Amino acid sequence: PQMVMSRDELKLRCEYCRFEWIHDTLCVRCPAQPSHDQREMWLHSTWMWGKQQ
Amino acid sequence: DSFKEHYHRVHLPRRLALQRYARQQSLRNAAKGNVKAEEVPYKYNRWWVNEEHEFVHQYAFVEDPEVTKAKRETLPPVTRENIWKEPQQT
Amino acid sequence: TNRHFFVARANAFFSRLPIARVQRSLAMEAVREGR
Amino acid sequence: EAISHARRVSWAPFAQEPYFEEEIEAHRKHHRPDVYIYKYNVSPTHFSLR
Amino acid sequence: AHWERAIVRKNVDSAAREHGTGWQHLRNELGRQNVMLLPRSQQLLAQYEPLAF
Amino acid sequence: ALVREQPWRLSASPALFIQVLQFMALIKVFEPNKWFTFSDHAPSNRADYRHAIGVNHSTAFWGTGEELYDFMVELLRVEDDGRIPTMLDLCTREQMVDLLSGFCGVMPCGKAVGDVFKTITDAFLRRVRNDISGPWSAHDWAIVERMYLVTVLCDAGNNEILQLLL
Amino acid sequence: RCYPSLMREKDRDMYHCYYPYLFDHGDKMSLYPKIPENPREWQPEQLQTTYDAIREDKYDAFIRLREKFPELYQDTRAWDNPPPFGEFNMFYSVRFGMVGVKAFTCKDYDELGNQFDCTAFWFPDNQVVKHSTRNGEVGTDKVYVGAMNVPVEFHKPHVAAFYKAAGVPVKHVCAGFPITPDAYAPVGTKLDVRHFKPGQEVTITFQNTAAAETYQGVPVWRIDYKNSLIYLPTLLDADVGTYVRFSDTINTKGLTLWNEHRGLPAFPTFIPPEDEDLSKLATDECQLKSPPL
Amino acid sequence: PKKDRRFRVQPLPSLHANSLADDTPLVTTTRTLSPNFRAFALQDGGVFFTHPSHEQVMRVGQNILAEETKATGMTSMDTYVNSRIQSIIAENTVENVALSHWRRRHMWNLVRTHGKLQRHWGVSDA
Amino acid sequence: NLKGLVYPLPYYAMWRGNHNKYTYNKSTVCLWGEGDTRSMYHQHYAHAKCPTDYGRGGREFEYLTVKRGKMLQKPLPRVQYVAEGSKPVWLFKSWHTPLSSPSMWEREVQYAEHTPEHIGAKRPLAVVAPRTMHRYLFLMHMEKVTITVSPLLFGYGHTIQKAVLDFYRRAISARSPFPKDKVFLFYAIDHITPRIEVTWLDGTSYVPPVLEGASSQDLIQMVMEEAWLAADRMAAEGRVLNPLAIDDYKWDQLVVFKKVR
Amino acid sequence: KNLAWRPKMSERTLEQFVPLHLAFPRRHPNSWQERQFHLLGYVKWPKEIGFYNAGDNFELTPQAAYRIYKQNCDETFWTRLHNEKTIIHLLPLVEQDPGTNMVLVDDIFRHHLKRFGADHYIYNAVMQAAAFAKDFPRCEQLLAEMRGLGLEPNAQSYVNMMLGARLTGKPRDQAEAFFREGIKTGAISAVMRLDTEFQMWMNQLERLGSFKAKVGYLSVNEEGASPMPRDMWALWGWHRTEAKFISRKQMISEQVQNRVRSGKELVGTVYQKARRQPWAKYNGMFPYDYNGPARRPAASFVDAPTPTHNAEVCGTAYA
RNA sequence: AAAAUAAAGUAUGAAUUAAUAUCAAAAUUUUAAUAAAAAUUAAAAAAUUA
RNA sequence: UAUUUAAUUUUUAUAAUUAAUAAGAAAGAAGAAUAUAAUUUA
Ligand SMILES: [Mg+2]
Ligand SMILES: [Zn+2]
Repeated sequence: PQMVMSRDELKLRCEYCRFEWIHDTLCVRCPAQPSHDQREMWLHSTWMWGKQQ
Repeated sequence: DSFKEHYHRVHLPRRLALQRYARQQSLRNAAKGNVKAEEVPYKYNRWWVNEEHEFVHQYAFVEDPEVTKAKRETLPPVTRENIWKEPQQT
Repeated sequence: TNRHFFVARANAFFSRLPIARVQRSLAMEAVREGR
Repeated sequence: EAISHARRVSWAPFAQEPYFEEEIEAHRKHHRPDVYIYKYNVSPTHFSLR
Repeated sequence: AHWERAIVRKNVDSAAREHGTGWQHLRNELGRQNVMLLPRSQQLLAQYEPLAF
Repeated sequence: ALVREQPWRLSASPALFIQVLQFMALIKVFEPNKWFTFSDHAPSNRADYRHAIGVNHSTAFWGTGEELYDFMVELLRVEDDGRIPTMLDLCTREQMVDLLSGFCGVMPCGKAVGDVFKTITDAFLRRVRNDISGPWSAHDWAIVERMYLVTVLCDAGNNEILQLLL
Repeated sequence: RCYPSLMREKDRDMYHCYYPYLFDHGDKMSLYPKIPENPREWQPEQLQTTYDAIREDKYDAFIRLREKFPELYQDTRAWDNPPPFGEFNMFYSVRFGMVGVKAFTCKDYDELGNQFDCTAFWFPDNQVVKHSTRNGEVGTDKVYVGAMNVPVEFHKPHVAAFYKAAGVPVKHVCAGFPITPDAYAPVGTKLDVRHFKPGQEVTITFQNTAAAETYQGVPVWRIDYKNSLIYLPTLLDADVGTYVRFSDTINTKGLTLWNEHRGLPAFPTFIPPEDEDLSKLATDECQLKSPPL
Repeated sequence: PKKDRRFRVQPLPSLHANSLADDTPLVTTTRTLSPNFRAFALQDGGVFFTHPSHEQVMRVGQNILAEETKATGMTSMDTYVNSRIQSIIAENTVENVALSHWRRRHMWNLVRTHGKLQRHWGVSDA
Repeated sequence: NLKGLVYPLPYYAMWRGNHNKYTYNKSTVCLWGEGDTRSMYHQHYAHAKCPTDYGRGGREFEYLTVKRGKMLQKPLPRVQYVAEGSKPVWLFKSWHTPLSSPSMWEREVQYAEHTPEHIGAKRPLAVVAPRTMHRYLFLMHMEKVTITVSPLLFGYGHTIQKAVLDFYRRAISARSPFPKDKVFLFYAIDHITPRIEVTWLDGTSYVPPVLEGASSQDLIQMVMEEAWLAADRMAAEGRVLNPLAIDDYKWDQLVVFKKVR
Repeated sequence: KNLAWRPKMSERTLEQFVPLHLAFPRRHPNSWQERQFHLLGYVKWPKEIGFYNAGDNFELTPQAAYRIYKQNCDETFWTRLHNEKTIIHLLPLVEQDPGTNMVLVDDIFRHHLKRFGADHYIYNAVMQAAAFAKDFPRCEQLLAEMRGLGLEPNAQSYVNMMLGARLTGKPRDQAEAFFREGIKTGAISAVMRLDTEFQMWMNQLERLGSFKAKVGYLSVNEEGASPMPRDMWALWGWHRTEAKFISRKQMISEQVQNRVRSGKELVGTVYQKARRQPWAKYNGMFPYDYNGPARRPAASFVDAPTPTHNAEVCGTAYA
């Protein structure tokens, strides 16, 4: 999914676009036309302290 | 001397001591005149279906010391002819 | 490996089993079935 | 087949919502009559605290 | 100098912790009462004169 | 023999109880480490130490006196008031002394376990209190004395017995 | 593939269960969770279910269905009827091997013309010399097997002591086999060669020509139960006279060696019928041979 | 520039800003023997404390210990500790040798062998 | 990395990475419903798991368990509320059957104890009901719907009065599949808490429970659910039920999305 | 390459196993437990007033409840439900001593009757009180008074009657007649044939047998008694969202949401347009999940009268 | 890679080299240019041979 | 030659509870040497 730089650059393109949470990261999912999916870029779902700051 | 192996160096005999302390339970359940092999309840749900919808089975075996004690004491019965006089197919 | 099971050998005791005899035996069973 | 005892229609010849809330029988769970005992809900079927 | 006074202080501290306080309070209060026992002396008191400490 | 297939036999005769216990204290079974030590200055860990590359696989932890000692502790471990320990009232007084000393001597510390010590000492006192009014000899004073000595060795002095002797 | 089907523990519960899920009150099994006797320890928003039509009915169907078509559900019987101990569990049980000697080399033909190169192993006397369970822990059990009866003065004095303690006749060599408690045979048992089936696979551990080697797949070819030989379709790199530790290869890539399709072992050990005497028996009629490869 | 390995003063329970008040010292100690330390006021401005002695304190500890173990009975460690307290109260001197020594040397009383070489409280020429 | 005893079961040890090498913990790392979570309360696992049965945690999970001592096999549970000797009636439920027929939703084994004679019922009732949102009141098995309001009872703002009358406004509206001739409004003289009453082809009457603060759509919802239950209850007498024009629960439909360009 | 530590797997394969919802090795220290008790604005009361019983549930004491009643009877906020709640709270007392604890029930009864003329709430309640006090004639008298008043006896009135009928030691068929008459009336709706249904009600009562009995749920008097629940984050639900203990100003807001008209959402219905999806909500730690629950001034009692009888132990009150 | 010859050995006894403490193993960062320099974390047994 | 690895410290009755990726009386030939643990032998 296309990775936007922040929450503000998120937008809903379809009638069918929703906001959704992937573990504290805010995203947009489209059950139709999957090219619509947008991730707000943030830490990997699994990170340690030494590994990712 | 790494961390792990020093840890196990210290703690292995303590594990042994602790499971020994688990053992003495049956001993005080022995000396009092009772004799019993502490029983494990039979687990009925070992058959499952995971999220991908396929069959998963849990193998649970229970050793019987009263069987074992007899198995180390005396011979088996005579080997059936169905076994050795015919081969095992590949 | 220096262990005992691996180092020790049975050579000295081979006279207890008749290798020559058994080889000839299975040569008899070799010609009996016609190989 | 690969289907579970529940969800299996008969013995005769999921990942998206992991938890459920247990079902009371159909004719019971449509409007469910309130009955006190000393601060317990007592039905012909179930018990509860309220 | 720092190693040693670190030791002394540690001792006084633990000897106070038996009594439910620590160096951090006792330092201040010893100053406020105008007692003027050097740390080394509070250690000598703690070890050889427990009732006095 | 004395634990698994004939568990009764040790309770029956205290004589062989004290015998086994004492032979068990003579070889020192609970410090196997001094079996492997040739000089007391460099005590060997041969019994206590294993590695995963297989050093000391043979000399590694052997339960040795484990079942025996624990079991013959659990013979004295009946603290219940419904039944006092059945073997202890079967014991002659000096027998009690020598079996307490046995326990005291088996341990690597050289000090008996608390429950056992308490049980025996208290069984011995209630014997002594009864017997001292009846038939009595200078020998039985010696028994009590070498009871009190044991007691001091295990670091619980018996103020009762001491004030009986003084 | 080489992984089984993954299942997490958070997922095993009433709704994922293949057969009916059972709750354990400890004296009794019911299909309802246990209702705590102290009612004031009940949680808010929790139903206590004494009866449930949905789950009880499905169960009812299942049972009556199991009884009226026992021929269809004979597999379901595994749920309700577990196998007792001993009796060679196909998945559970592991037996001990025996100690061999690489004797000579040979050449054999199968049914068709083909030149096989066989190595012959000899099992002169195999007894069970020792039983060892380590601190009574589970799966730690060993049966020590000895080989080659040997004169009093052979070993350094400390080995002879071992055999004296045991009660076994003195052996030239020993090897331990880890086994399950059902595979025990009493100390001093004479082991035969027909402990191995002629069609099976065998794990072989010996000394290379110079560390220890293991061949895990190797099938058995032919067996002399007179001369106590055994034959393998292999050329070892080993010295003649080398002792070799034999075992059953327990599984080949997801497949158990021992099953109803393939066959069943002589489980704790082979034992001979009392009526037979090898002393009346010739070399040839004493042969046991594999099916065609 | 080397890391500091010197010993740290342990962290203490946080004060609630009621400590900013005068007349409320920030040392809070109220303990079992606290009432026994009596305060008197010297003409100097110094103070004068009256307290129990060493072995009075220790005997109080002994009473408490014995009273804790009355119910369950004394385990070996309590026996050892009571012993040591008792000795420290009566000491009159300083103890310079391992306590275990006397037991090690006297072990022959505990473990008795066969009667041939068996040892007694006097031996030679008997 | 397999040493010691290795059981013939093809791969037990595979998922923890092929070794037997720790195994002596009784404690592991747990999501909800995994082992040491035995003692914490959770709505789901409280009714879905016996808490003697919680096993080890994540990728360390028991495909194989070997324990010692005698085995205790408890007898299976016997079914409650059925007297012995009772000969039941058997039902045949198949995937062949669609979800449109009531033949899916009920008891697979039908006793004579579980058959209510209050209502005429030849076979017992169903145990599970379908769940959807009913946007419209549509004539189902109902032959009449009566709405009784006393105008003498009066007030301003949102009240149950307003809710019931709004029920009516919805039923008689243009977009309502309900036939407009079967809805009967009745003004009552004395102080009647407004009630809706639906009478079925059976002659039995249902009164939805107007709650304080009830709105229009709750009453619609209620009446339709109840209509399914009673459709079933009538089906249990043996009435022969005509198919329904509109399907609330869409069984044969897929969710369709519109196009792109 | 130890495999007990660094297994042979992809991180891609292995990252399903990193718990992002972790349960057992818990994240809430003990130090916090008390703090997060205050943040929610709860108050510690003396064991006389009430406490958190074995299921960590706050229950009022009888004789605490009756006093609260005696003070707040005429208060504007006091509703007719509060009365019957009090009457319920009195039942164990009622059963253990029917003579002197019934008079209280009648105070509540008459008082309720003159503040709100007559109701189902109050009649159900007192008739249940009489059901535990083992006066049957009082129960029938009550029921007659219901019908004479025009009050149409509720399904709970018939269950009260089966309970009274049962534990007053009267034969079956006096209860059966209550159940059947109650089912003719259209109060009780039974799905099974009458006999088996009635058996179900009876079996559900005998499990529940009363406070004085030798067997029953009500016959268990042991209560783990605590000034504060021994775990503050306990769940009634699935998620940490659904937690059992919530702030008093939230537990106000939801009470508001309940008593206000239903315009947005369904109610009294099984659908629930908005489904439970706790796993869908935000999973991540807030700063109060590191530094601990925010400090609010602890609930304090100013000028509480001196604790006379501070030596005496108060008795556990089922009395 | 077969064949021939040469390596434990008794005796004799040099040469390059040599700032060193019984030694300096592994990793990470920094420091004016490998940094066997620092600091941190760590875990290097002896002998003999290639 | 320092480090670093690989091997060895000359039969260990036996090997794996963990690290990382294992050790019983002693040195000539290990062979009385032409593959027999004596091919009968003065
Ligand atoms: Mg200085
Ligand atoms: Zn879209």
